[PDB]
Amino acid sequence: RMKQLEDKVEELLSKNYHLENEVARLKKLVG
Amino acid sequence: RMKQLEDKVEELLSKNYHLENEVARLKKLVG
Repeated sequence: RMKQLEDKVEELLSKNYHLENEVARLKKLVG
Repeated sequence: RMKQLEDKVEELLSKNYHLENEVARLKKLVG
């Protein structure tokens, strides 16, 4: 169902943005 | 539509794993 799939997309995007935030913070640590 | 949404989840999923790996590599290295 469409709804469940839409939601899964929204959720994955949201986890992805969280992980990209971490990478940038860790990047800042590196240099 | 259904099949494009499935594909997007698959794509986000793949991306998420790559970011996790990346986050794991940078942490090790950094802290």
